[PDB]
This record gives sequence, structure tokens and C-alpha cells, in this order.
Amino acid sequence: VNKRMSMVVSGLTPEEFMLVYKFARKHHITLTNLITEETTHVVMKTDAEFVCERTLKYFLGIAGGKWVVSYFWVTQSIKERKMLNEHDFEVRGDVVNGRNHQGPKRARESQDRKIFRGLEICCYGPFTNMPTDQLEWMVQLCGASVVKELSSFTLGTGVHPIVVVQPDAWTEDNGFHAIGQMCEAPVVTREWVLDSVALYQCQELDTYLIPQIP
Amino acid sequence: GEYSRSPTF
Repeated sequence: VNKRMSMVVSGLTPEEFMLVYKFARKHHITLTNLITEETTHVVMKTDAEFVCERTLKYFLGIAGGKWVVSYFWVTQSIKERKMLNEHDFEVRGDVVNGRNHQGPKRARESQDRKIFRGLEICCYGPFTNMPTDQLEWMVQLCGASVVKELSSFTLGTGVHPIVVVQPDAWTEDNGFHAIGQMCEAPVVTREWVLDSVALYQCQELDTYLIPQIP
Repeated sequence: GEYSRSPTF
């Protein structure tokens, strides 16, 4: 009714996850395996310096502005058997985008100023290892307005259109270069979003832009 | 299949 503490995990072996479950059980702690607004805390497997790989849950918890923390929180909490403070075991960074980019931290604070605010996005098919609808959710949670087809781009002039795709995901079709024809709006890779999100700050479209053909 | 792993990026 007022406050709750649900959880998910990610990057965990089955094996490890059981000692999680155990703890959760112990401390009257909710735990789901599928993630939502309801989720508050998000546990990740890390290195000693709280650096982790980039799983889908990783990305989403940050976007949500959720408490992203290391498994070592638990192992320690277990060691003491005692509810240790989460804050300390917050994630500093990840493998790709720096071991201490403080992104999740930044997410938590920078809520008033959601990175993709003002932006219309058509997560244009196709993709892998995260379905569009998820990707779509991700950006909504970073302020983005979301579009379902190319035509449907609201036009003019405050609003910014942008197109995202996962090109390698295109079976026998180098067709992503034509999109420049389908609409004049920018075409960028997923990478942009992910990295934008990983740091919680909207990135330069340049690096991630995608050649087009007229 | 007793599997299986979380995807990375």
C-alpha cells in the first residue's frame, strides 16, 4: 500500500541463485524472476569492484531507476547473516562502458531529467535476445515517446524522430540502408540506446548512425 | 534441457 521491496537477479548460476532465494525467504523478502515497476532492488553478479556484464535486466533496472546492487551484498549479508546496507554494494559500472561510470547511481538521481525526453522512437524490427516490446519499454522509462510504425512519426517540429535496429539480426537482407527512403529521420543502432542507458545519458547519434542509401 | 544462461550484450 505504501512501500514494498521486491527483487529480481541476473547473471546468476542456478547454483548461486539458491542462496539468494534462501536469504530472501529468510528476511520476509519478495522475489520475482520477471521484472516490473514493482521491482525495487536488482541483484547482479559482479567482480570485486562491483563491475558486471550487461544483461537485459541490467539495462531495465537502471532505466527504471532502481537499486542496482552486487551479489556480494548477499554473500556478505550471509557472512554476517544480517541485513547489510545495500547502498555500499551498489554497482559502479560494467564491462563495456567503464568499470566505474556510476550510471545506475546517476539514473537514481536524474529522474526529473529523463534522458530521452521529447523523443519519438520506432524500435524498428528485427532484433534478438530482447524483443522489441521490451526495448520499447526500456525507452519509455527513459522519457521516450514510442512509435509503432514509420509512417506514424508525429511530424513537426519540437518532437524528435529516431529509428533503431539491430542490423546483424537481418537475415539475408542488407535492407537497413534503404530506410533513409522510408522516412527522413535518423537511423541508429541499438548500441546507442544501450550505451545511452548504460551511462544514463543520451549519447551522440554520430558514432551509432547507420549509412543509408537513396 | 537442464540448460541454460542469461544473454549478455
